[PDB]
Amino acid sequence: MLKKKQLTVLDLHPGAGKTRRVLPEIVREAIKKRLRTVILAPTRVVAAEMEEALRGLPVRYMTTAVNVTHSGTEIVDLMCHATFTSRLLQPIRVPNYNLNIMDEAHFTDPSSIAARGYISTRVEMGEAAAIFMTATPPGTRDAFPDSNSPIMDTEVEVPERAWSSGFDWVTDHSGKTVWFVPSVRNGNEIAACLTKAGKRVIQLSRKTFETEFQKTKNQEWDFVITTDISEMGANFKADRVIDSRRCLKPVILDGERVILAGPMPVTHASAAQRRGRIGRNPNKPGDEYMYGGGCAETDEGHAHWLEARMLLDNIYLQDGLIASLYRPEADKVAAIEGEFKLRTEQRKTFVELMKRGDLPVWLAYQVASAGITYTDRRWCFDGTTNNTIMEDSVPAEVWTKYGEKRVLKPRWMDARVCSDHAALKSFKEFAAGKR
Ligand SMILES: COc1ccc(C)cc1NC(=O)CN
Ligand SMILES: COc1ccc(C)cc1NC(=O)CN
Repeated sequence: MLKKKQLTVLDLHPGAGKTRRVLPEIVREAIKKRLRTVILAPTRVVAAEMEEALRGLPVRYMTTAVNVTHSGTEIVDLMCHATFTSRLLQPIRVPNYNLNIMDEAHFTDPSSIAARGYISTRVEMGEAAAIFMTATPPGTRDAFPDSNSPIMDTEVEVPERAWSSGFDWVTDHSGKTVWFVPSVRNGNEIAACLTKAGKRVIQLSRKTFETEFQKTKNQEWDFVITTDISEMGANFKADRVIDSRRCLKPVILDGERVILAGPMPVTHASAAQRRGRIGRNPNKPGDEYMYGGGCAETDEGHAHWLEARMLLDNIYLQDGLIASLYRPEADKVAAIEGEFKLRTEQRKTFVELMKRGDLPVWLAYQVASAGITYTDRRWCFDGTTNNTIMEDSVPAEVWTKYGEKRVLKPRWMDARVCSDHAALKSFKEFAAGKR
């Protein structure tokens, strides 16, 4: 695996021990061979689980998620996928790692796709080796892979709204259920319905995942209601998954705005990872997977692959060369390579809008490429009437940094800035000049 110009897909089935058994063996061999190695975790939660898997091995944990005192001598780094891509974009020296290991390498967030494109390009150049660890590589067509224990798979109508009758199987269950919903707002409705029926519910989404995931260990629960973020190595002591088989797809319309289309079917990879939360214990056969729809390749034309091109166009590789997406996921976007390359100062603005600004990549790019500086929020108010953001059926309003009350009406409308109460609160703070 560890030889230059090799990219290995470690595609053992979910729960086969890729992280707890195989990874430490790879790391030991890498240190022996004096390979400068990076290990990429999808989330802080997985970063902390990896520290447990790798304990006593000399690894530099480049995250506050791990409380360890480093020796200073480590040649293995561990960081999150997004941290890798972030450091590549910034004017910070990132070592040219001899061995690049990506755990949960199916993750479809723009920074993960970009990281795979950069890494696979270095491997193609003959510069490096890589290992992509996932049960579900890009373009997998298998929603029902092998498991540690037999799974009961049932196609059934799954509620996506509060219900009064017709779904007794949902609440009659005495075990623990992980329920994949397509959005935070949809999870809120299902969660309230379950709570009203006497169930103990924990809700997980990207912004809340580290804090709320700990509740799955510290409190008794009946249901976890989660978005797709629990596809990325989240482990539960559960005996049932309920899968809507639905997701939201961010779509760029007429190069001009981003909508959250759907809900629509998940990919086969997503479905397999959702199901893969259960069947993990060879001593507990007959975990249940209840699924409410079919799969489709909804990653085609999904904004995250164009956003990944925006990131890669702005990462130095060698002279004017630009890293390609990882070949198996490269046709998910129609882009001209280099079309999003920004000059140094617009690039710094683009980076700051994504990090400090917490804006979606697409929206950060529209603002930075327009020659707007990071602190200039006039664009949050001067859009068309149809760009008016609504909050409880009234136009959303903020006090501008000038002290003027204005309707939020961004020049570029990205539905991700107002997809739920938390998102809109963050965007209101941004529009007001508060970060
Ligand atoms: C929302 O945060 C980001 C936005 C954009 C990029 C490329 C990375 C990050 N996150 C990190 O760098 C976390 N350490
Ligand atoms: C020669 O190109 C390839 C052939 C096959 C595979 C798996 C990857 C690449 N290259 C890339 O994916 C560059 N990002």
